[PDB]
Amino acid sequence: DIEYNAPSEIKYIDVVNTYDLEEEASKVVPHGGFNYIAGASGDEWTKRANDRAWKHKLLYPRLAQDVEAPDTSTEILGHKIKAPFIMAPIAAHGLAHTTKEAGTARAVSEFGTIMSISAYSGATFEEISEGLNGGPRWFQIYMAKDDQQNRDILDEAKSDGATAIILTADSTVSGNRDRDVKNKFVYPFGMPIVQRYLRGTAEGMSLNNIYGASKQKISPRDIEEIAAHSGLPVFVKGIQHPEDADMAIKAGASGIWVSNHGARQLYEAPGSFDTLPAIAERVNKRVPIVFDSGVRRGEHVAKALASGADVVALGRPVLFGLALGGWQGAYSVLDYFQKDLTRVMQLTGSQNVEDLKGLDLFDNPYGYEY
Amino acid sequence: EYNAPSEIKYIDVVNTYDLEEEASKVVPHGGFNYIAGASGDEWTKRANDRAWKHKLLYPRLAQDVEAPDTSTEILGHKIKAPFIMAPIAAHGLAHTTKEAGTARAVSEFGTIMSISAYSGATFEEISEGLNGGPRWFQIYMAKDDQQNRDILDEAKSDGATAIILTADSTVSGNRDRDVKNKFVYPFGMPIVQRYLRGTAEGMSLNNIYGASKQKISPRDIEEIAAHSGLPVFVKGIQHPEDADMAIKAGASGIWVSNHGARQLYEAPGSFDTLPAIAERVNKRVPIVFDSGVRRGEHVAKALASGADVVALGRPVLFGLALGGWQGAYSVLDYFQKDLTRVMQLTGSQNVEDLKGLDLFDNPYGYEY
Amino acid sequence: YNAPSEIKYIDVVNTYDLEEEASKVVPHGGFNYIAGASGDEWTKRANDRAWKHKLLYPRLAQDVEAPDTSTEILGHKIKAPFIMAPIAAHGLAHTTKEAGTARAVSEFGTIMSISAYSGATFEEISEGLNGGPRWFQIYMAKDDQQNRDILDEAKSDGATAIILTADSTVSGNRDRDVKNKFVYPFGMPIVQRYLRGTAEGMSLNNIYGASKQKISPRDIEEIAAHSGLPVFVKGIQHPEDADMAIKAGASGIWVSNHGARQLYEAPGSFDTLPAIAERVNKRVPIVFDSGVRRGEHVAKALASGADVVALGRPVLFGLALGGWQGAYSVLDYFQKDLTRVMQLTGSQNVEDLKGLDLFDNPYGYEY
Amino acid sequence: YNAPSEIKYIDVVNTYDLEEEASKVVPHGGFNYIAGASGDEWTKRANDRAWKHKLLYPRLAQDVEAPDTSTEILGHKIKAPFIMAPIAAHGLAHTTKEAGTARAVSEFGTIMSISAYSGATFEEISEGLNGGPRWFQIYMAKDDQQNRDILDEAKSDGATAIILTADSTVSGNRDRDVKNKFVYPFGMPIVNIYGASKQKISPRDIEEIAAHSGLPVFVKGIQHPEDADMAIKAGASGIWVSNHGARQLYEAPGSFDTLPAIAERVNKRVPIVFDSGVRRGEHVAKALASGADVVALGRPVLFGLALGGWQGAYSVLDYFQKDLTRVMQLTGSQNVEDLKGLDLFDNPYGYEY
Ligand SMILES: Cc1cc2nc3c(=O)[nH]c(=O)nc-3n(C[C@H](O)[C@H](O)[C@H](O)COP(=O)(O)O)c2cc1C
Ligand SMILES: Cc1cc2nc3c(=O)[nH]c(=O)nc-3n(C[C@H](O)[C@H](O)[C@H](O)COP(=O)(O)O)c2cc1C
Ligand SMILES: Cc1cc2nc3c(=O)[nH]c(=O)nc-3n(C[C@H](O)[C@H](O)[C@H](O)COP(=O)(O)O)c2cc1C
Ligand SMILES: Cc1cc2nc3c(=O)[nH]c(=O)nc-3n(C[C@H](O)[C@H](O)[C@H](O)COP(=O)(O)O)c2cc1C
Ligand SMILES: [Zn+2]
Repeated sequence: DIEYNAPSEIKYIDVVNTYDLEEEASKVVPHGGFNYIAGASGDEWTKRANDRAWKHKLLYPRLAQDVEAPDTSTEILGHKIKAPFIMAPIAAHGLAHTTKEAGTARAVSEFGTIMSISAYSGATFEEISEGLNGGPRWFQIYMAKDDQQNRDILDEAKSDGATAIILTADSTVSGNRDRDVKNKFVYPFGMPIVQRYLRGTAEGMSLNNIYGASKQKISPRDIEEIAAHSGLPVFVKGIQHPEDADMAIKAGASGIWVSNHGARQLYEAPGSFDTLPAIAERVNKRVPIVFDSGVRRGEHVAKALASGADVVALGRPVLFGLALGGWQGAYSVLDYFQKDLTRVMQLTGSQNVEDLKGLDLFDNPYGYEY
Repeated sequence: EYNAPSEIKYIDVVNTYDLEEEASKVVPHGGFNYIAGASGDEWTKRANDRAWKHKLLYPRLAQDVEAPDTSTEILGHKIKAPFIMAPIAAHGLAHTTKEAGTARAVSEFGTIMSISAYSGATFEEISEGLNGGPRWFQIYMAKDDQQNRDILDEAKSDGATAIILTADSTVSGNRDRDVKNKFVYPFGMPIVQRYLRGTAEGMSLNNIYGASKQKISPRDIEEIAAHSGLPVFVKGIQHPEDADMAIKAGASGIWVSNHGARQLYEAPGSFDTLPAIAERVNKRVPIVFDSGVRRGEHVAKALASGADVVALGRPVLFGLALGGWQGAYSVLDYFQKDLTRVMQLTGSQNVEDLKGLDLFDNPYGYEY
Repeated sequence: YNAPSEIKYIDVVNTYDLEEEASKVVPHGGFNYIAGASGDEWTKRANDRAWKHKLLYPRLAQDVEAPDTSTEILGHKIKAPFIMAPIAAHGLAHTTKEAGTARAVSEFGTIMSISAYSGATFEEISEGLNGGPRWFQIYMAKDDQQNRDILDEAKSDGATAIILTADSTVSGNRDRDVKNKFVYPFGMPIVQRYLRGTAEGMSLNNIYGASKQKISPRDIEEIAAHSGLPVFVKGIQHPEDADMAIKAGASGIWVSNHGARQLYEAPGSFDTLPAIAERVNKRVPIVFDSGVRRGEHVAKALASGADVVALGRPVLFGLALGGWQGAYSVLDYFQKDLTRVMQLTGSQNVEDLKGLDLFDNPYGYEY
Repeated sequence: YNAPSEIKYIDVVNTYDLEEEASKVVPHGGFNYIAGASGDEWTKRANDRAWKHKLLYPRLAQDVEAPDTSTEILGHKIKAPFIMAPIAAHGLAHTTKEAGTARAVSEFGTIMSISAYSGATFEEISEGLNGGPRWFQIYMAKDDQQNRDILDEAKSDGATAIILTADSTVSGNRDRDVKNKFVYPFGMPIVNIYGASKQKISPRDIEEIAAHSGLPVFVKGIQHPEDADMAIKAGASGIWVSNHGARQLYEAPGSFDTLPAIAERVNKRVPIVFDSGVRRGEHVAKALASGADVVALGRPVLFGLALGGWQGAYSVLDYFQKDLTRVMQLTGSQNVEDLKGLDLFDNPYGYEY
């Protein structure tokens, strides 16, 4: 019986930059829930590495490129989207706002991109569907120890309009998240979307014990099985080593999702962006690549595409915007990324999004302190 | 309502970095942060500064050097040191004597004044500060072809001997200080009023840049050259292929610059880009370098890395804020003296000596 | 000297926080004796930042569940790839002294390393051990007969390997201790003997000064010959000293810079490990120490050529905080911390850890 | 000018602490003239962080006991491989000025470098030196007669070598001195101050002093290997690697980073002195392993002199010898020659690691 008082205000916000939104959202979100969202593993040195990796590869300004009115629109697996970013799957939007995942979904569908719905969302998929208003959605799952539980949840996703499946596999056990331990934080909501399918070790499960209850012993046959049952495109999420990309494709994955889980999993690992080129090279344009874990600016969207990604996923900045203004606050953030990217396209000489994929990047061996 | 400083006096310059905080005391908040500020969290502005520690000067002994000669020459103009004034908008934000005051200091010193299209002063006000001194005109292009012809023709009539095409501001950088301060201009821009719906007064740079031409292409470099019949510099080059592009479209000079980190964010420090560009230029045309020059050591490093002159921006505008034409003059004199000390200590008798200096590579970076 | 005496299990969210916590319970002189290092402690900071030079890869669909941290060094089967480092005078941290540490170590299921400069007798220690494995760390006497006596008493006590620490012929420049004028507040039974009196009221400079300075390879061969025990050479940072130690009949290489308490303006210990491993060529086992604070550091060490790592400061901050139970909590933490890292990197057993790809970070700490 | 006057032994745990200690006792302008450097002092910091680029290895079972720090330079037998750097106006630090430093150096047992610009006469310095060995540092004057006048004067005082400091034909940009409007509170008996000296120093000037003084000549301020090669060919008998304690050219390398390239070029043709940022025994070791034969000490000796006069400067020289002895034991060096053969660990990460 835990009291949780999330903000409920709905409103547009001014976004000068997304970094300032973290301090701003701290003032309106309960301490434990805010720090669950903002924190990462150990020292949080790898979360800083996710941010600072963007300074390793620098953009060139380009002059007399015959560019005017850049077009940020793109296409992924047949989905026409307004900008080359989507919403990453996160199950804890209820910590940021009372409208939970329905608030984000509405912002994302109004904006005109893809909403990734974690199966373990605190919002009911009737609250969420109203938010989406017909909009494209993907479903994120953990592998469960029970095969029937897996079939049922996959069926549930398809029945809920899902057009791809995201299997997050970098999470077989939890990362060592010092804020959450120190704050003795307990996630207060349930999982309405999948509660009726929970079997065995997943019985009575929440986000509090989800890592241990789910499947540790994931292998490539799991990727194949999931793909076979659903028949929807499968993204394998959490990839940081290029060998795992080879494996995922050989296993029948329809996309590669480069991520370190916002640095909330393995500690003393590289910043996610540093891992991307090796992965893109191994993929060799075989399947679409989504990249996340550290995206905060339009320069970062540009850098990632230039480095081999097709689209990027946004996380924390959108949740901070949702805390600050509900669906409209989240929308303000997506609007921000869109306008930010179109300036960067103009100044780097990119007419459209495919042009971004071919930018020259300046190598900065000096790193952050320069 | 905009209360710019108006005192004219020489200033003591120990270094140029100190002038920033000094100007912040006398310049109104809005205008001051417009001058001082850069894009994003200003990391590339800091990279502009720190890029200077990446290549270090060697002191050289028994070099047979005395009373170094800082004088040089670029496109026919004999100048007293290898720097010119950078084209900078709206000097009225720093001092009431505006562009006419900077023009006076630059001309008394004996280098070239660059005139920004976004000047708050008319060609005639600037020209009476210059008193016959050399000037280049920096154009922010209108969309309309005849307006460009008219702006170029006024510039040339007034006595401009080069044109500078600034092509790195087709849209504005993300300059957070200005967004947060809600910065608008307190006065108009005579040279470009013709394509602004309004004067410029009460307008944002976003919308003034938005009024200028976005779809610049190599044709614009060819056409400006052919119309004006003057050397054309292409300004804002950070990528070597743009330098080759420019020269091939008919440019007579390359101006390496990142707009003092006021444009594209998360891009390199301007000085780190210089050798690759100078390599591609391969001595076909002269190179101006700018963005982060603060010391004589910086002038020397810039020349040793392939530049022919550097342009000075923020320090001279801080000088103007603090002392009008005499203040700006104080800054120019500082640079000349600072370079003079560096030339003696590095074993360089003239500017040409500076272009051949060895540099120590520093792979450690700023923290060493 | 009022060392704490409370015995309780500890929560370890991370080992770094233990240092500040132990600060409030351990007397000033002794705390800083434990915490401090040479010079301005730059090399101690190097020990810690070296871990960011090589970074771990998360791995997926690895077919891994319940990872197994157990391994075997020499004869001994141990529950995780780490051991207790030899550390003097545990009485500075807790009244239960070395007996407290010995209990936590044997209950956990690893090897206790006994310092020659302990404040507890072989008898006090054997009692906390309850038949648990032990290695004896010698700081040599100048007198040969005394070295034989010491070695005999240790082997008689149950030691199954000898560790010759050779990186302390002379004390390091430990500014904290100089400024605090630190002297031991109790005696050292084992080396008494060659101290011309007691170790009580003596400084470490002079206790080290009493020990042998002219250690040569002959000492390694003589220790081994007399012992009939596996001999470790501790304090190696240069690959040439590993050739040397093996040539002289060493059965193990212990890679260490003494927790940065000795040669100042030297590298972080982790950065020296690969060249040493390269040179040793698995001829003898490698113990690595100096800066281990996380399970990630255990996995990186092993992945870089170590066979086990030795834990020091954190166990002693644990002991200060909770006696044998606090110390146990630290050991339990490292084991649980490594099991997590093993799951996330896709390692089923300790041998997999040794085969991990690492990611090169040329940028260093600030990235 | 109120300089400190107390004489006393100091205990030094490190030389770094002396700067803040001396600052409480030395007049503000004089103190900042000593402690300060060119520009925002980034190259002073580089002089200090340079030592972190090459790291010492501990070595074990090296059969070493009681290391010997004594060595020999140009026939001079000294108690440790360091000497006193020539420094102006010791009277800024202490009322006993250059005599006090002289006595500390003499009694410890090494070579005193006498600056042309000292506030003490040769006779005052000779009194402190008490027979102890001395070298004379010259800023060349424009007038040839004036140069050989001071050279003969140095010789007759018993100078056994000449230091040609050539890295200072004009002053560095010392912001502390300009901002403090610092002026010397006394004169220079022996000889705006930099401008009166020779600016147009050429190789000839080296070959002239070499050939005419009858003394061995060090050329001081070298940071580029080509100036070492020039100086040897011009008749120099020693190369002195220095950036003048970062008081001259700004935005130049840390002195220690320049050493290996110069030593490789000199190629043991003549002795090498090294200075600019030596603060620990670890530093003396590293400089010797990087190709120096001796190092010269500057600011830490002056802070010692400020804190306890001749005896305070002695405590600093005593510290360095004790520091090096510890380093020698731990690196496996029985003697100074061994130090020169030490391997160094390359640290590409620099200071922040
Ligand atoms: C509070 C929080 C909760 C998360 N929960 C999940 C989740 O339930 N499922 C999933 O696949 N990823 C989860 N992620 C990882 C995100 O999908 C994504 O990789 C991450 O937010 C990107 O990092 P960034 O937000 O700092 O840019 C979570 C991330 C955060 C910050
Ligand atoms: C206040 C200010 C206004 C500027 N206005 C213009 C302009 O109107 N036209 C132009 O070509 N560059 C403009 N610039 C860029 C400068 O020409 C030059 O590239 C830059 O000042 C050099 O960087 P620095 O001053 O930091 O050394 C401006 C720079 C500043 C600081
Ligand atoms: C308080 C303390 C005492 C030490 N005493 C000894 C000792 O008696 N014998 C020895 O071989 N090493 C001694 N060491 C060094 C350790 O064996 C080991 O190399 C070091 O603690 C590992 O560094 P870390 O604790 O920072 O990880 C001592 C270390 C500490 C912290
Ligand atoms: C206060 C002061 C005055 C100096 N005066 C001279 C001088 O007169 N002649 C000279 O050759 N070098 C002079 N030097 C430089 C020293 O010879 C030497 O290169 C420097 O002190 C070494 O750097 P460090 O003391 O920081 O280690 C001076 C240095 C200092 C600190
Ligand atoms: Zn002659």
